[PDB]
Amino acid sequence: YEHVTRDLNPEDFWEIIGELGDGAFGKVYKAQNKETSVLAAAKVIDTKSEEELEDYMVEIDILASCDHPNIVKLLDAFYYENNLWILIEFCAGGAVDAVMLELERPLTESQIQVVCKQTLDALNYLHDNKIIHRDLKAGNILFTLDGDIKLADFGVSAKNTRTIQRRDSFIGTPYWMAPEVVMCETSKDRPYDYKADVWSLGITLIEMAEIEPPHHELNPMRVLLKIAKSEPPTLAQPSRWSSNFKDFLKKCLEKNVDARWTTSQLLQHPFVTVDSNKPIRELIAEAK
Amino acid sequence: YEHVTRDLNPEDFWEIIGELGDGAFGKVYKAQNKETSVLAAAKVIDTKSEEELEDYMVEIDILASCDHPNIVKLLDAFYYENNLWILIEFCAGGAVDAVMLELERPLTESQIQVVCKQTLDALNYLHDNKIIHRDLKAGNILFTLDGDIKLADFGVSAKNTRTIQRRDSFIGTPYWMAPEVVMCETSKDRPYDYKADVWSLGITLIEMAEIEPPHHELNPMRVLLKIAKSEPPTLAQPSRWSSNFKDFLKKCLEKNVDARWTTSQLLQHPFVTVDSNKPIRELIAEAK
Ligand SMILES: Nc1nc(Nc2ccc(S(N)(=O)=O)cc2)nn1C(=S)Nc1c(F)cccc1F
Ligand SMILES: Nc1nc(Nc2ccc(S(N)(=O)=O)cc2)nn1C(=S)Nc1c(F)cccc1F
Ligand SMILES: [Cl-]
Ligand SMILES: [Cl-]
Repeated sequence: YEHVTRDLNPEDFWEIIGELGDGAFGKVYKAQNKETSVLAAAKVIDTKSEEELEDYMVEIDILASCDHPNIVKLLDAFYYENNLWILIEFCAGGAVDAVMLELERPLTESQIQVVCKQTLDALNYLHDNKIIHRDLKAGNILFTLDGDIKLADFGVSAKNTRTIQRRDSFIGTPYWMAPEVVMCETSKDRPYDYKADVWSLGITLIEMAEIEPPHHELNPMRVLLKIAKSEPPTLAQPSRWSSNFKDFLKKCLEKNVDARWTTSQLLQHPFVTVDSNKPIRELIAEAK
Repeated sequence: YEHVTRDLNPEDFWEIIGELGDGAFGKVYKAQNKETSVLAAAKVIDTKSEEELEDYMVEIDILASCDHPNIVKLLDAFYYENNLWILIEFCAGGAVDAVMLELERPLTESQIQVVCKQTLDALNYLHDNKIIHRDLKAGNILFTLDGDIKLADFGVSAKNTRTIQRRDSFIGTPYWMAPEVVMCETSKDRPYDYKADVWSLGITLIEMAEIEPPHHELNPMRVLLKIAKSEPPTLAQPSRWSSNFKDFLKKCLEKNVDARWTTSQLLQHPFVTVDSNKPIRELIAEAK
């Protein structure tokens, strides 16, 4: 594959130092490059077969093809002895949700504004490049040593670039072509499907304000129904938060998809008019 | 591949009798099975490499996976000596546009109603199965010996089944999931993109009424702009046609995609309340 190395042992290049996490696709390791000492998160995924490699390729391609300050970069990928190894630039601060559980408190508003401003830069880049993240949450937002964030986990992301390029491809005179296809207003080019990330952004903000996401107290079987039935969630103790926080949430957490703001529109919102990460440097300093 | 035979010579099974057509992907042959005498259209596509096979796989999969009276079936596919052979059930009457050029006249209204009624059955089936044809025109509607039609050419079709199945796939509790994703109102499940076939249906009807499609007289470079700028096309000599023909066209040829009818809705329209192919049997009898 374009970005996956064959026939070489990943541990002749990368040394495992310890375990970072552990989830549904196995354990994630802290790796260190044996030549350069560069640190990595190493995902090691058991594959029963080779056809399974196709299930992980969109993620690899997104990581390898993205070049943004607030998206994690691909350092290496190996297929060796029935495992896919994915090495990702290391974010020394860990995930936002892991910090809140360690400090046993939510983020402050000024801290949320920084994460939000940078997270939004990442999403805007993704959407501009026809990528939908599809699993935005506090656990997939990582803190760097310098108090910045990077967005991670493209395991269920969609990349519409090849399908856009394929569908625009025609030959001969297209007398029969629908005007929305003529006008490049097919679903691949309209905001509609990308706006699902905007809603998840809103939920992540409440998750950062309150440690846990809305409906965390329900039987998990009820959560999808609850989202369907309910008005959009709001902050539980609204006096604690600014009008700008509350107003930003309402542009995100809007069930009418046409009325929900794009990442482009949200970048002009005063809640993200910040340019210093000092509140996050203070937070990650207390966690270190 | 799931539906493509390797290592066997297609001409040890199928005998070429002659040429049917000739287009951008080469010549199409009239083939005859050497054991059974069953007739086929044989597409023979030059491939420079094996990676190119992926470009033709969605089409093969659609043909192999569809089971409808008014869609052409896959009889065989072979990869041999750098060519992909695709064998498709033979429609002895040829394409609708080829008949109009042979007889040098358009279809009558009663003939259009039959083609339309059957073409619509095919599309409804496709859309129900998450397939967009994407190249509906009179040249891709074939007449059978019995006066029925079959829809062909899935060379640029979209099949959203695997991508729908992939995107519904989640694990753990989805607190962050947008309500339109909860409610299965993503673009894969909404009518929006499938309605592009409905518009092409409308143009094909005018093409059958008038031999050539709207704007056939323009410089080909102008046609896309003309579709963009213009109100939807209408029949050139409207006194020749029934109110039901004209009204059916307006439900199809509607620029507001939300207001354009689905194939489901169009099946209830009186223009397609027909159940005899006798007008088409009369037409194909004159062409034989
Ligand atoms: N790029 C990256 N850096 C890190 N650093 C990290 C992770 C956990 C911890 S820990 N165990 O919380 O102290 C510390 C640093 N994790 N990480 C990734 S990609 N983690 C991660 C993730 F965020 C989501 C899914 C799978 C993963 F492996
Ligand atoms: N299934 C099928 N049957 C036929 N029959 C046919 C075609 C041409 C003629 S001819 N040359 O007009 O008399 C007669 C019968 N053609 N055909 C197909 S799939 N034709 C065709 C097509 F309709 C669109 C694209 C490529 C194709 F090869
Ligand atoms: Cl982790
Ligand atoms: Cl042909």
